Amino acid sequence: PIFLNVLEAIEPGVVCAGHDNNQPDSFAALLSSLNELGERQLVHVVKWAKALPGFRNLHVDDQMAVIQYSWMGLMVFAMGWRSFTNVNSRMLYFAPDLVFNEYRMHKSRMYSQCVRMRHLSQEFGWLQITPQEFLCMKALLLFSIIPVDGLKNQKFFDELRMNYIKELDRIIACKRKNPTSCSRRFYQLTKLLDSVQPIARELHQFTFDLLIKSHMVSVDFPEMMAEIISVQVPKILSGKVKPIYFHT
Ligand SMILES: N[C@@H](Cc1cc(I)c(Oc2ccc(O)c(I)c2)c(I)c1)C(=O)O
Ligand SMILES: N[C@@H](Cc1cc(I)c(Oc2ccc(O)c(I)c2)c(I)c1)C(=O)O
Ligand SMILES: C[C@]12CCC(=O)C[C@@H]1CC[C@@H]1[C@@H]2CC[C@]2(C)[C@@H](O)CC[C@@H]12
Repeated sequence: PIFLNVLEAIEPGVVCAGHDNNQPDSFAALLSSLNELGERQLVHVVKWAKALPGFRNLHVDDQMAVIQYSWMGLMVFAMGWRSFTNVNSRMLYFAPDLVFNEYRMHKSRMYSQCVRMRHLSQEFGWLQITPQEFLCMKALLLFSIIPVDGLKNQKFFDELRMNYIKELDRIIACKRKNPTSCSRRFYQLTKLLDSVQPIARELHQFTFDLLIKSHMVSVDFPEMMAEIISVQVPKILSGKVKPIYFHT
């Protein structure tokens, strides 16, 4: 189908972080690389979003809003996928040049968060998530977080989102044969998507605090990276911007 072709086509390619694996794994060096990777990934996310069906129909302000609020969840989701299809979730495959092993997970001073990220990665396994489900779920994540007071034009966003959820449906009901597994599959996926929010929330908090102490730990934050984390992220940690959960 058309929709499925677009998603597969606009799917971003490999992206390096530019990490110098020749230097010892120090906290400053590791995170500074993750921020750079984030900055770079942000560029591919914006283009990816613009090329998304119906995205260019939202108010220009909302387009930048939804992107600045869910960039974390998206990247984290895609990261788990790579880790799953690249190294069987054994390690966090952030980038071909920035892979995290047990040691690095500790050195990054955010081991626990990595554990959850890996749990998310492994999820792609037991749930036998197909490439089609992944693409659709990831896109649906773009419309998974907005301000409590709605966007510039909620009416459209609600319909755009609704139209993306129906896609997930068609996808889910494009191979099934029974009414049981089909209705259950939707439950499993919607749950998987919701499990992403909690993780992104911890990373949002961590990066925020890291930015504030950036100069005290010698960690560098790219331009756009520091501008979003100091303006958009705070809105989420303060409760002004909240994620959209399928379940309670
Ligand atoms: N020119 C591109 C799209 C493109 C459009 C815009 I407005 C951009 O501005 C920013 C700057 C910082 C941010 O955090 C965000 I989100 C967006 C960028 I960077 C790229 C294309 O045509 O694919
Ligand atoms: N289901 C179709 C693709 C299809 C996907 C989506 I997201 C749609 O949502 C809207 C709604 C209002 C808009 O202005 C725009 I632009 C898109 C529609 I309408 C159709 C296919 O598979 O060919
Ligand atoms: C989104 C990124 C970078 C892109 C990716 O593959 C997932 C990964 C998850 C951890 C993020 C990192 C970007 C930089 C952050 C936000 C650090 O400041 C702390 C947590 C890091």
